[PDB]
Amino acid sequence: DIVMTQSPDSLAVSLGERATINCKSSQSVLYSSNNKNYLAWYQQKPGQPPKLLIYWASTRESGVPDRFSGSGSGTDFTLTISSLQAEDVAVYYCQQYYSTPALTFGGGTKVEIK
Amino acid sequence: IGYHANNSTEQVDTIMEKNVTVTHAQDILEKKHNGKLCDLDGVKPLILRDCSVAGWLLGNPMCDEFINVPEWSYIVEKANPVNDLCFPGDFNDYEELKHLLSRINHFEKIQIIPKSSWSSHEASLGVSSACPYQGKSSFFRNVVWLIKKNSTYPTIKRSYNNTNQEDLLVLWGIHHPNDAAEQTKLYQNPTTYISVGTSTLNQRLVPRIATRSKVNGQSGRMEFFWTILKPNDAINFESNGNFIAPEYAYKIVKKGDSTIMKSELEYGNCNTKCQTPMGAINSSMPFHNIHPLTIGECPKYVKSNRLVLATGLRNGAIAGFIEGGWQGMVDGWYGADKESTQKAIDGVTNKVNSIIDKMNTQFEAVGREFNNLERRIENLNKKMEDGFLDVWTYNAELLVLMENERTLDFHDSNVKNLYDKVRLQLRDNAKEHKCDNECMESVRNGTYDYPQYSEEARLKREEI
Amino acid sequence: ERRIENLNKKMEDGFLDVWTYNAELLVLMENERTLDFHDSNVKNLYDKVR
Amino acid sequence: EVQLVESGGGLVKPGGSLRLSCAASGFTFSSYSMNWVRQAPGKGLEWVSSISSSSSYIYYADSVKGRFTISRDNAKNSLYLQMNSLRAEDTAVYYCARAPAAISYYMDVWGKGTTVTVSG
Ligand SMILES: *[C@@H]1O[C@H](CO)[C@@H](O)[C@H](O)[C@H]1NC(C)=O
Ligand SMILES: *[C@@H]1O[C@H](CO)[C@@H](O)[C@H](O)[C@H]1NC(C)=O
Ligand SMILES: *[C@@H]1O[C@H](CO)[C@@H](O)[C@H](O)[C@H]1NC(C)=O
Repeated sequence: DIVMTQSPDSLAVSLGERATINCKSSQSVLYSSNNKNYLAWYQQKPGQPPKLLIYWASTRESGVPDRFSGSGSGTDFTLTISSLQAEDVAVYYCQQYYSTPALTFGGGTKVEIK
Repeated sequence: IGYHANNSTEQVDTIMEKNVTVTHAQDILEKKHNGKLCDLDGVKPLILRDCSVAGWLLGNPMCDEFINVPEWSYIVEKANPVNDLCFPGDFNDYEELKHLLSRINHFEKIQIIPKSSWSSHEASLGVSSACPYQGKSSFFRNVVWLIKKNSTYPTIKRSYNNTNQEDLLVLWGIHHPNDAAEQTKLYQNPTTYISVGTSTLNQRLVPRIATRSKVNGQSGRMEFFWTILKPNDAINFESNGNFIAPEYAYKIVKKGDSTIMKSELEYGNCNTKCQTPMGAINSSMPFHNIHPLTIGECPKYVKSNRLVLATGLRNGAIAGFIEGGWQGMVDGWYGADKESTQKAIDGVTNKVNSIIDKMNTQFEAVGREFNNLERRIENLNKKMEDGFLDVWTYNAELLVLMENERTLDFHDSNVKNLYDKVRLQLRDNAKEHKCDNECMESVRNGTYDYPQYSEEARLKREEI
Repeated sequence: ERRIENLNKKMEDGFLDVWTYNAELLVLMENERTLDFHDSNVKNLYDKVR
Repeated sequence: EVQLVESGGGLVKPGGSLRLSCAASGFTFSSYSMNWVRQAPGKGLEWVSSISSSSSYIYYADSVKGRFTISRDNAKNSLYLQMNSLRAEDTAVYYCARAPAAISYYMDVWGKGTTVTVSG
């Protein structure tokens, strides 16, 4: 099975500075026939549903703040926040969709205010 | 009263007649395909973008990088992949590996011998201009061409257990230099060998030095090999020259259903139960005539251009009492009666379902490939593949022609049955606008009080 | 020689798929005819009676 | 506007059967695929099952196969997830997730979720 792993599990980022959440993949979710990184990025506050942020590993969903910006290719991926806000305190999940029969989310990284 | 007629002009074919117009007819054959190289039940295929199985497995630099390759339902190779073995040469038992590769769906690239571990041979200078990686001269990534360090090539005593519980492919090769000068230029030992051995392998390989034609600007050849290293089984390499060493293994993760499609098409963002080299099928009908080497839960191939069931009537039918095929009546196929007609439409879904159930035993065409010195076996395979599809398309045509013959006979018979039911109830040859639901009500409910209508019989005995 | 073995296996299984189809089809038709034989000759006796 | 309200969660015994129901509104239900994602207390998101627009491609997770049966009613604009032979591991908030792209299964709009609990 295809399983994703996030290197930081509890990120400690103060207000107004950069936050990076790495999300490795067991297998490269890139597909060379279209050169699209089959990855999603989600945001789950306590007691709220997940909110999709970045899909295709770079493309940003409508209504998402511009400070969010995904990057990376193949196995290694990153979710970059240009400047953390109090509303960004949430558990961030990465989710491949290369393997449609087995969609596996990441463990989840929670950004906390330092 | 009258059997149904319609100007459908949807012809069918039986044994005794090759063209029969039918009011309602269902096609049971797919002529159509997406024309796009499509997913197979969600799993993305391994699309070798202008690359070969040997190129991918050996790791051709001109091919795609293929780093951490995920699962695949099927591999797609082109008929003539332009990025073949870049450095020219054979691939020993290429087609057996390709058949063996058709029974798997995933690899895990594992590192047998590091490049750093060649402390006595130069791993980095084993490059060729015929295999340029990003402009610079390079080589196959997954196998290391070794060259002597300091005008000396010590014997390569290397051994690797498949400590991994899963099976393993181990790739290497032998160089075939043009002359003894090219041998001495790379390997200080003139007479050289590669004595590899496993639990189920024993082979020594001297290099066949010979003057040869230039291919990709280089006339020296490179014959590659492969072996299935079982778990808890070691492969012991022992060479003093020409050793294109393994750098990476290929651990077989899941053995499943797959195939190497000889398809030239490019990916389309699809999802389909079935896939074909020419495209994909998205219907439940049991036949298609696109290309037999399909994969997935798919219709079963028949090489027929036209294959239609008869689910309707042929257009006594026109003899005496019945007016004819009066197009005005719509409800009901035979006599506007729910007893005989509603059951007939219910059998339409069963009839197409019966061919699905009956011709599920069809010959599943399998993609086998053979090299230039196995033309007899390929022709044997091709005529066996074509021959069974010739048999089964005949059975499909014969079955449809028979079922079209029976079902029109079923429609021809039950019209006579209703006419027989009409004829026996009346018990009179009198044909019998104004008497609606007085002459006609007794017919349709089945209750005809012929003693009550003996006044007509008195008029019958009067009028004759 | 897995290719030839798979070729033999599908050639063997393919023919037995053809011949079990012929056996089932032949029995299915013979069952249809022999019940039609019994339907017909009973109607023949009814026609001879009638 | 776009919303996915779930229902049918509650107390369940071990081995008991339960059926969820995700009403849909504010979008064309019969054009976007649907997904089910559970999240146990103190654990991350886990994809449960899936179903395409025409109910023609259905998928389940490895721990979920042979126990759940996703389905949908396009006319009713509802999605359903049967449960059978439930273990104690399915104590989770089952979210209703919509994939906009027919093949690509990034989940845009999510539901509130119903806290199914499977315990004595
Ligand atoms: C049946 O109809 C097709 C229509 O194209 C025609 O080509 C064919 O020759 C016809 N067969 C006979 C026996 O008339
Ligand atoms: C290489 O040069 C000579 C070749 O015979 C050898 O004796 C010497 O030890 C080596 N030294 C290196 C690797 O520079
Ligand atoms: C290593 O390979 C040998 C055969 O070469 C086998 O007998 C042994 O069991 C394998 N590994 C171990 C350490 O058991």
